[PDB]
Formats: sequence, structure tokens, C-alpha cells
Amino acid sequence: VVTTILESPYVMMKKNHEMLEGNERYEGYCVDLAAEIAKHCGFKYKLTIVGDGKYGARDADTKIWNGMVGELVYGKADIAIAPLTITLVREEVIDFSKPFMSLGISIMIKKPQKSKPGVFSFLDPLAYEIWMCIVFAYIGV
Amino acid sequence: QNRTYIVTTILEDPYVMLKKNANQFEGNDRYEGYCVELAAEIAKHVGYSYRLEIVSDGKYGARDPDTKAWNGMVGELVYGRADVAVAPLTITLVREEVIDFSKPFMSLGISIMIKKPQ
Amino acid sequence: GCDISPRSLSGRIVGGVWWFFTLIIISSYTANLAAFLTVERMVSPIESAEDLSKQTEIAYGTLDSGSTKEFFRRSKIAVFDKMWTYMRSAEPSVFVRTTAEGVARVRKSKGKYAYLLESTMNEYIEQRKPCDTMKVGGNLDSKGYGIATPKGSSLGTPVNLAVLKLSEQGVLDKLKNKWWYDKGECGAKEKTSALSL
Amino acid sequence: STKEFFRRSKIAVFEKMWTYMKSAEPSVFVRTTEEGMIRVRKSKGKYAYLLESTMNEYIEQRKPCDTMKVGGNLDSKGYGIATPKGSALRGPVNLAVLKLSEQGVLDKLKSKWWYDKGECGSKKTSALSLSNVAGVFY
Amino acid sequence: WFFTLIIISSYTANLAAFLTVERMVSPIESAEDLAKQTEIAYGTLEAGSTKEFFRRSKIAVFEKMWTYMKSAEPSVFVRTTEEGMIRVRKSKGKYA
Ligand SMILES: NS(=O)(=O)c1cccc2c1c([N+](=O)[O-])cc1[nH]c(=O)c(=O)[nH]c12
Ligand SMILES: NS(=O)(=O)c1cccc2c1c([N+](=O)[O-])cc1[nH]c(=O)c(=O)[nH]c12
Repeated sequence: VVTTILESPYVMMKKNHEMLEGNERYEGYCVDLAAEIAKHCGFKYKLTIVGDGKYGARDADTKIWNGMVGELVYGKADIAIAPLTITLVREEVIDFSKPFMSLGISIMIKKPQKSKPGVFSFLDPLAYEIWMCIVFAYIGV
Repeated sequence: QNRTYIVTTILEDPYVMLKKNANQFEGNDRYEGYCVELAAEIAKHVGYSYRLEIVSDGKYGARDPDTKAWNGMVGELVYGRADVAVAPLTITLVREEVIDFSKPFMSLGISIMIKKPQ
Repeated sequence: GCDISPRSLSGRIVGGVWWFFTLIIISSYTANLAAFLTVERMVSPIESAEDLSKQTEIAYGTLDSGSTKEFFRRSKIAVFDKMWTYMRSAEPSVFVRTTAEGVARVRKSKGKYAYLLESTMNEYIEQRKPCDTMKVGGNLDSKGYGIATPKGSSLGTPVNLAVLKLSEQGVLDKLKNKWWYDKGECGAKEKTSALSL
Repeated sequence: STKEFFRRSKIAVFEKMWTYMKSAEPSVFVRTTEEGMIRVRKSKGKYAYLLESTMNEYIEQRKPCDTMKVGGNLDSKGYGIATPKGSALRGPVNLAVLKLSEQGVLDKLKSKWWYDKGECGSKKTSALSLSNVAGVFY
Repeated sequence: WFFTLIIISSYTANLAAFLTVERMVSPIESAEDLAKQTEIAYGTLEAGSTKEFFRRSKIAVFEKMWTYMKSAEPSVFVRTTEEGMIRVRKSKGKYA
């Protein structure tokens, strides 16, 4: 009873998934990973979904875990195969593997485009200092 | 008294180095580096006293293909000589079978080194 | 030309050196302009994060109520402390309520907004149509995605060893190439245009 | 581990590298890492070394600071803290490592021992510069 | 005089750019040149030995082609050979 989440490109529904019945409609990275994991371990699995948060967390008042973490803690699933982040609070209540994919924070920007030419772009071939030296060399000569 | 836990390491700058004027200081105080402060913090959070040392072989763990014996800090661990290893131990399948690692404190990879363009 | 040219040796020396200077400078201008018009080079304003903190023209924010903001908040590095100060003293709200909201905010603007997120989704989006985004600089944090298991399950050691074996042989890298770069729309010359007014 | 990683690689680019690798350099390979660093420094940009990123950065921050790291990381691995099987220092150590990582301790130590102790520094226009045409002005 | 100088220099420079770029142009002459570039689309018959040959290929270049193949051309593939010839003729060099 594995678990997963639709966050792409980890889990997605294959084109024309109405035709597919179960465990073959899904496609992505986590699904191939679970396939290889089951192959190297032997067990049989049925990919599922949870919703209800889409990931693990805890309500300080309710003190009840939600999502993949919540269901793993309470036996609703065997393992969770997904982009689940390693964190202290979760390791205290479940057990992780060694990371299958390491990452970190990064910066997204819009691709620099051909800038609209600026007025006085005809001076760009030479630095401003060259132009000023030209002016004052003219004066001096 | 809670027994001092024996820590294995290795000389590899900057992870572990000998402090200036080594003869002046004795014990752990002579060692300076990333791994030393890491061990300090780890023992502080766990709450145990530690004594450092160095793998005499000066090599990271590896098994003899025929002798089936580990050569390095892995040996000092699985043979009971050492209680913990705080060093740049690459995580591998061969070691993870006979050793209990921790979640990586430093992710890493292969990279390209070139001459700095003057 | 000239309606007058010097007749004395000193004036002629001055004129000759001025002539040499003029020749060199005009040739250099024309040549470097030909270079510019022949080779297009678009420089990203940012190649790191310190460049992003120093800059004030570009705005940047994370997803509100998330782990990234919690990271920037409790930071001890100087650069991220400065970024946190900016994000806490920023008008309007640099923060965002959803990932797609941040992506759309970046795309609609033109080099004004920079979004701080996870490397994996950024790499994925840099390969999506429209291919109007790219990832810059290194990574500001280390994290990993891990397979989970309930406490006491007999599946811990086998899955650990399975992921380690896959990583060592190279399966996971191949899958990443398959689902990020391959199966990716835009991969990784245009005739020169006449000058416009 | 790098030679094995390239040899046992199923990727296209690293497969091509390995096909090139073991060629008649005569010897692209090396025996000691210091040997590789010295070889790259002596070569006038004609040699590129492949090594762990951490050491690349450390070297980049070492005197004379005449080398650099370029590109992303080809592979992805990690360094860990080892305890013997069936030890009482397994859970606490992992929890401590994770808590340190969230608290930012490990990154601070990284910066301290890689950059705040580096001999070198911390960190554009194709327009013609005055240095190109200085002789004219002289 | 300033205007004249700028304009003549710009004319000469942009003409040099035109000719230089027209001199860089290396047409397609092999499978690799087609493989790396993507400004031109290439597809074979929907059913035939060529599709099978590419699908079942263990070579790097044809593996890359197949990875590109089955993409959203929408349809690089074709049903009739005359259809492919007509499609190439209609396309202004955008199909191979
Ligand atoms: N356990 S390990 O995996 O043994 C290993 C552990 C730690 C550092 C290593 C290292 C290896 N290696 O592969 O031999 C090579 C190597 N090379 C360098 O240049 C350097 O700085 N550090 C290292
Ligand atoms: N465990 S998690 O930590 O739940 C988590 C797990 C996996 C992917 C996440 C993610 C979180 N998050 O922080 O909430 C935000 C987020 N934002 C993106 O834009 C993206 O692509 N992926 C993610």
C-alpha cells in the first residue's frame, strides 16, 4: 500500500487514463522509483493517493498528523514514495531512507531578452571614459 | 561516570587539522577543524563526553577482497575499537550494510576544476 | 578635409598625431560595432545571491507560510539576514500564496521579480512551454527527498540499500534526465537584422 | 570512486567521457590529488581535473588562488556520521545532525572554514576599454 | 559630420555582420547536425521499418532522435510516403 502525490513530474495521470484501470494510468518519477524499489525488494504494490494536505504536517492543537505522514503513522499505508522532505519532526515519528535526490533553494528569473535598444546606444562600442578622453584630447590638440 | 566515547577521524584539511603549536596543547584542544566543532555540537546535544583520535591506517574504510577485512575507520567501528566516526565518510552500499550512518550533514558531488583565467 | 593645413613643423606634428589618433579610434569603433552586431550576448544581471541582495531594482520573495520563509527568518548568514530584512520591509507583498502565483508573477513582469524556490521545480519549469525562465546561481540550502516508512516496519533497511544501489549504479540520474531534460519541450544562429531607427 | 562512477555509467555524456578516458594523454589519470592540482596549475589551461566539490572550493580559496570550480555537480552523494550496528548513538546522532542543518549551524561552519579562512577573496562589458587604446593617447 | 560618421560606420558594421553570418551557415550534412538542432522537424512513416529501427536503436544519436521523436509536432510521423514528400515540399525547409 504505497502512497504518492500528484505533484509533477513525480506523479501524473497518463494520457487517456480512463482506458487504464489501476497502477498503470499513473506516470512520473516516483512511480518508476517505486517500481524499481519493489523489484529490488520483491513486494507488490498498488499506487494510491491521499489528499487532505498532500504532504506531512501536524496541527499543534489536534496533535494529529496529516497527509502521507499521517497515514503512515496510523497504518493506512505501508510506505510513502514521493518528494517528501527530510525533517526533524518527521524523523521522530517515522523512518526515512537516504536521500534519493538532493536539492536546495535556488533563484528563478525571467530569461534576459534582447533589450530594446536605448537612445545613445551608438556610444556603446566605446566606454564613456574613452569618449571623455576624446573630448579633452580634442580640446588639448 | 558515563564512559568517554571514542571518536575516530582522519587528517584532511579543513575537516581535521593540527592546531598551531601542537606540542603546546594536549588532547582534543590540539585539533581544529570543521569536524571537530561538529563533534562538539553533536556531543553537546546528545550530552556525552568524547575523546578524539585518528585512524592509524589513515585510510577510509574498505574491505580486502580476499581477506574480507575492513581497512580504516570502518574497521575501528565494526570491530568495537571506536564508538563513533566523525569524518568525511562517503555514504556507500558496502559500508551501509555493516555500519549505521546518519542523514548526510554535507551533500556533495563530482565537479570540474580548471586554471583560473588570468 | 580642411580649408587650412599647418605649414610649420610643430603644427604638422600635432596634426599628424591627431590624424593617427582619429584613424585608430574610428577603426576601433567600426570594428567593435561589427562585433556587437554579429554576436548577440545577453548577460543575466544576477549570477549569485549577494548580487541579488545588493540590487534594489529587482524584487524577490518566497511563498508565504512555508519552509523557505522559515529558513530565511531563522538564518544566521549575513546575506540571508539582509534578504529577510528586505522581505519584512517590502511594499507591496513580495510574498505569495502559491507556487503558480510566483511563477506567473515572474513571467508577467520583465526582469523585476525573482522567485526563490526549490531547485527541482525550478529546473522543471526552465524546461516548460513557455520557456521564459531560467535558474541562476548555486543553492542556498541543502535538503533531500527521502522514502518514508512507519517506525518498526521491516522495509527500512531494504529500501535504504535499494536507493543506495540505484544511486551508485546511476538509475536515479537517468530517471531525472528522463523526466526533466528528456521529455522536456525546449532543449539547450538567427539571421542578422537590419538596423532600425 | 570517480573512475568507477565513469566506467560504470549508463549516461550518454559520461559514456562519451569514458570513451575519451583511458586515451593516450599519455596519462590523463593521476595517482595523488595534489598531483592533479599541481598538473592543472602547471598546464596553461590544457588540463581539467574532476574531483569532489568540497575540495575544489577549499582549493579555490587557498593561496595562490589560481584555480576555480566550474559547472554543477555531475554526481550527487553525501558525507555522513557513522556508528556501529546496534548502537545507542543512532537516533540521537541523526536527530542532532538534522536539527543542526535546520538551525543553519552546518552551513555557518562551511562558510567559516571555507571562506572566512580563505587566502583569496569572497567573489562584464564588451565595450572597448581605455586600456586597449592607451598607446594612442601616450 | 557626426551623424555621417555614425551612419557610415553602422552601415559598414552591419554589412560585415550580414556577410559573416551568411558565412557561418553550415547546412545539414549528417544525422548529427539534424539531431542537435531543433529549428527543423524530422519524422518518418507512422508504420514501417524506420520507426522500428529508431525505436529499437542502441546508438546514441538515433536514441536522441527517438527521444525527440513522438513529440508534439503535433505529428512528425506520416501515413503515406507521398504525404511526407508533399509535406516537405510545402514546408519552407522546416521539415526533413
Ligand atoms: N571514503 S572515500 O570515498 O575514500 C573518501 C572520503 C573522504 C574524502 C575523500 C575520499 C576519497 N575516495 O573516494 O577515496 C577521495 C578523496 N579525494 C580527494 O581529493 C579529497 O579531497 N577527498 C577524498
Ligand atoms: N514536504 S513539503 O515541504 O510539503 C514539500 C514537498 C515536496 C515539494 C514541495 C514541498 C513544499 N512545501 O514546503 O510545502 C513546497 C513546494 N513548493 C514548490 O514550488 C514545489 O515545486 N514543491 C514543493
